[PDB]
Amino acid sequence: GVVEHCCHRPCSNAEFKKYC
Amino acid sequence: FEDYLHNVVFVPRPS
Amino acid sequence: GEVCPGMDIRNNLTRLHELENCSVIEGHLQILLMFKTRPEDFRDLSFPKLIMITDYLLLFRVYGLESLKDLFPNLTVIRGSRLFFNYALVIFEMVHLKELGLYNLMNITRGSVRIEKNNELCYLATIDWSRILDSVEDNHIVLNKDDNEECGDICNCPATVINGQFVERCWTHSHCQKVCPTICKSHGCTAEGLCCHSECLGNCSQPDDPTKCVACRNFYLDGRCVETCPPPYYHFQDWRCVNFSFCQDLHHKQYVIHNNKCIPECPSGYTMNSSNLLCTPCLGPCP
Amino acid sequence: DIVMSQSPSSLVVSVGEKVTMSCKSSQSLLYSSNQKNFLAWYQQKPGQSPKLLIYWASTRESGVPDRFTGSGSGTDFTLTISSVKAEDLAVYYCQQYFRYRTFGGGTKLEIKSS
Amino acid sequence: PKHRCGSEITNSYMDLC
Amino acid sequence: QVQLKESGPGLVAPSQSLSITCTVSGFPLTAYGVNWVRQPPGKGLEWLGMIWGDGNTDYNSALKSRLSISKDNSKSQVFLKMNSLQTDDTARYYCARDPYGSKPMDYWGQGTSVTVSS
Ligand SMILES: *[C@@H]1O[C@H](CO)[C@@H](O[C@@H]2O[C@H](CO)[C@@H](O[C@@H]3O[C@H](CO)[C@@H](O)[C@H](O[C@H]4O[C@H](CO)[C@@H](O)[C@H](O)[C@@H]4O)[C@@H]3O)[C@H](O)[C@H]2NC(C)=O)[C@H](O)[C@H]1NC(C)=O
Ligand SMILES: *[C@@H]1O[C@H](CO[C@@H]2O[C@@H](C)[C@@H](O)[C@@H](O)[C@@H]2O)[C@@H](O[C@@H]2O[C@H](CO)[C@@H](O[C@@H]3O[C@H](CO)[C@@H](O)[C@H](O)[C@@H]3O)[C@H](O)[C@H]2NC(C)=O)[C@H](O)[C@H]1NC(C)=O
Ligand SMILES: *[C@@H]1O[C@H](CO)[C@@H](O)[C@H](O)[C@H]1NC(C)=O
Ligand SMILES: *[C@@H]1O[C@H](CO)[C@@H](O)[C@H](O)[C@H]1NC(C)=O
Ligand SMILES: *[C@@H]1O[C@H](CO)[C@@H](O)[C@H](O)[C@H]1NC(C)=O
Repeated sequence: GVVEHCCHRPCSNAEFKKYC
Repeated sequence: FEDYLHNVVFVPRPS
Repeated sequence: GEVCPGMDIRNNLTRLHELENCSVIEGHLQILLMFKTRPEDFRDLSFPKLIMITDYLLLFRVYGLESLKDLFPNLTVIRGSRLFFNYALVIFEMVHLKELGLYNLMNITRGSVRIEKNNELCYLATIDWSRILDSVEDNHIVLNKDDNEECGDICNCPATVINGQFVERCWTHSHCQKVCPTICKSHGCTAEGLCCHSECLGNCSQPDDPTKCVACRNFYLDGRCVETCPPPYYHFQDWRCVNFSFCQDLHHKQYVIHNNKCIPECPSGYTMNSSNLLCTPCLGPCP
Repeated sequence: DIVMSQSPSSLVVSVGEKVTMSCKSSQSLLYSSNQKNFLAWYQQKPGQSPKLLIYWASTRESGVPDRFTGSGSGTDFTLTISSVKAEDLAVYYCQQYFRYRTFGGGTKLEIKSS
Repeated sequence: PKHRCGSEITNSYMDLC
Repeated sequence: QVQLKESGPGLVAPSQSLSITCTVSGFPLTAYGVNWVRQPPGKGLEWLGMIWGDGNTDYNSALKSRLSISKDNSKSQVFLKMNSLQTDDTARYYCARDPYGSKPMDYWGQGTSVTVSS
């Protein structure tokens, strides 16, 4: 999930842009 | 619930 | 009108104009993530043809949208065949939204309502969801402007009891909540109080006529509400009847036929016959 | 091709008596999707058109007296008149409407008198 | 790397995307 | 105000054709089916055929070759044509509405009498 990868765990800007 | 909303909204394909 | 599949409109408002020739959304509808929109873009925008939604409805972070009375003025039934986490209607973080205004929403066949974190949103306590939903205990309408008890809710409108208060029910300042007589059940009534046909659902244009229903209580066929799809028709999406020719075109790029229904896949224990799209019992385990 | 058959052909009876007539189908009329039988019963009084009494094996038509009761499921169905009135002198047909429509031979219900 | 939770995620989608 | 009226020639010579028109009123033909049922003198009812709302037609397996059913939705009329008549075709021909999704034949017309002789 999204919160699984970017809320529970650290998450860079480029790693976050994969979702949109 | 809010965590469930984000996991199903921010998918690469919208629908 | 026309029947369109599920939608997921976001970012741009030009994608929203895909509902201009749409009356029934055979699926869900998600309008979300519009941060640069203004109320100037919603005053002239309207989709009066939309009547029914098969699955759920989702509004999330749609800036500028102050009311839905002009966006979906004829939305009547949300069947809730497939829900958004046990919710057929989700109004989450819809800022600038002043009211719901769905003065035609008469019946949510399945699911509940989730309205949370919607600032500037009033006209919520003036809605008796028990006349729309059968399971109002599973609702969750919190963290709104109406929670502060200081909303300018002003409504002739009928008055019901929610907790321990006799409050009049109205969607907007000029739209009451239409409550039909007890004898009409969920079939809907006219403005005078005449019950619609026993196959209607929510509203109709003429009473005691299954061909004048706004929505169907069971299934829709040939412009008439029916209780079941008779042979040689099939139940599709659990709301309308189709023939074998329709279910065959959808399969050719993969629906099948089972129990007089056009379903996407055969259930566990049955395999598809390649000739007539009919699910047959497998020999031993099926692949 | 479905084939219906009723019995008896005719029967005489006095007023206020119980009457039962059958209607056998060559194929099961039970719909798997809604669990109902596609069978109807029709009454045709002398000099009149047929009248829909009971549809879906047991459901009575709006305006039908409670004396007429329809029972049965699958292939064997029966129509029962609780208290036969004098006005029940008519021919009763059973019609299946699962796939196409087929009427039965019909049972002639005559009322005794002297 | 960075932690984004709740409304911070919605703000992150609005800024980056 | 659901009504159905038949209009037949009444007398048809043997080995000719029979044309009957069912003029309906009170319901849309696009949403309701209309059956054709005849009744020989002193004999039981016999289903000839019906036409659905979309236009599809079903016929009796024994009399499919001779029967022909069409309709005009704008005129609210349903037509029946039978070919190569015989003396045993003398009967009263009805037309009945069919809410196929809900109830079977409910409203029947008074029928028209057709005699096949010389
Ligand atoms: C709103 O309109 C409806 C439509 O008439 C009205 O009637 C009620 O609708 C609900 C929703 O379908 C009915 O609940 C069903 O009851 C049956 C029989 O008990 C159950 O089997 C159903 O559950 C199964 O079927 C569902 C659909 O296939 C599945 O999704 C589900 O997982 C189960 O498999 C379902 O619970 C209810 O019976 C009717 N009531 C009547 C009297 O007809 C409803 O009352 C209206 N609500 C208002 C006006 O507030
Ligand atoms: C099997 O079903 C298809 C699809 O029918 C469509 O979906 C159903 C659920 C109903 O809502 C129908 O009302 C709907 O049309 C049938 O194909 C359709 O057939 C009709 C008439 O046979 C076509 O209508 C025509 O359209 C032209 C314009 O293109 C007009 O000029 C005509 O006057 C007439 O109205 C329709 O276009 C057609 N649609 C498609 C996608 O093919 C199909 O006929 C049916 N099969 C059988 C055997 O009945
Ligand atoms: C939004 O629509 C405009 C045209 O009105 C188009 O130029 C732009 O690329 C669209 N952007 C997105 C993200 O859809
Ligand atoms: C909707 O119908 C109108 C009819 O004139 C047509 O011009 C338009 O292109 C249609 N739009 C869509 C999205 O189908
Ligand atoms: C219900 O249907 C009638 C007839 O189309 C329409 O006039 C009315 O606005 C609809 N809504 C309500 C709440 O009556």
